[PDB]
Amino acid sequence: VEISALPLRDLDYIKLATDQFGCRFLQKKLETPSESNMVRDLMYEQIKPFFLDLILDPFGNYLVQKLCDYLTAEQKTLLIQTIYPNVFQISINQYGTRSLQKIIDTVDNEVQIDLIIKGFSQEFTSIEQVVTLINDLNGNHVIQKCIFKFSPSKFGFIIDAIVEQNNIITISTHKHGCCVLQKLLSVCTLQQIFKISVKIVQFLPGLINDQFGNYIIQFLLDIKELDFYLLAELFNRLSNELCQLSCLKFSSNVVEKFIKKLFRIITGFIVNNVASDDVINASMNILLTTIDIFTVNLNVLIRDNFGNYALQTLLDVKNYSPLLNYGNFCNDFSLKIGNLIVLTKELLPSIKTTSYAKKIKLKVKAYAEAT
RNA sequence: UGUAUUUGUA
Repeated sequence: VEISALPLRDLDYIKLATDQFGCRFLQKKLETPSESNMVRDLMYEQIKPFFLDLILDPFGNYLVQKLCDYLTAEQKTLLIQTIYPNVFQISINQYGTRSLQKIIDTVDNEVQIDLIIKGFSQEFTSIEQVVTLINDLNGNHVIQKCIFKFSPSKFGFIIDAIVEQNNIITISTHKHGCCVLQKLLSVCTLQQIFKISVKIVQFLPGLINDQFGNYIIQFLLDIKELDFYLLAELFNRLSNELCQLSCLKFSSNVVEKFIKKLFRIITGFIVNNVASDDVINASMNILLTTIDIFTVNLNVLIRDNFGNYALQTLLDVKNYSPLLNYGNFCNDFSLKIGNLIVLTKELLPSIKTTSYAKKIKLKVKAYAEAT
């Protein structure tokens, strides 16, 4: 009110910074073209010893963020030089996370990025602390910002934290961690995906029927570059428990996605008469083996609250109609799937009670109409 | 008959 009458040279910037209306006033001044540079430079010299304090402040964080839109490269580098050792403390802070996201979002150069990355390194931030950040209500937004803003060549501290011991569990089975991990996997390098997948496969039993972990397995199954090993690797680890996994709430979805993936690979090959040959040969043997397992365990699966979905997915002629040495396979498939259909039809009166009997009957009928 | 989305910081 009378503050606006004073010359900028005489303002008490640190006091204004932590005050709501003082802070709004400074932001307006930064948005004032005639005075922007001068208020920026004057403010900067007075508030620089308090960079960390302001970043964490309920009102100061708004000033710091605004400042990011106006700071010179020199000014921003000095700011980052001041606070990089404190990135953990900042990231878990409800105000700090907003400040740091903005800072990352407006980096000028590689020097600034490397300083930030240095702060997240083990010199200043422990692996345990990085895991905490990944799962933290506030911190996970900072990790995600790094993931989308920085080159994957900088992802070292994140990869290291994930693959350490059993941290893959701690992260994949967490509400926030599961989402962060998917973001990471969508942009990181193939070799970085491999290192994480090794750990995911190693701890598969603690992931496959987890409420969040199951989404991670499914995410891997959508990465085509993993086909050459992931299919066989997953099936080798799980084949003996395939029926039980099919009958559980969360893992049943993983089974369905796995089966649909097998169908899509094999049919895509046949349409072209596209995945590599070895991916295709592997898929054929697993599908046939899967049909055998579902055939043996048909009585449990058709009756189970979750298993019936996996069964229906395997039975759906929409998934495999082109399938009705590709010559020998297509012949073996038609035989095994036809046998499963007739066994299913025989069982229909035994599940008359269930609400999904008609759906299974329709699929049986659809098979007949196609053959 | 079947699963996740955090942030409306003044």
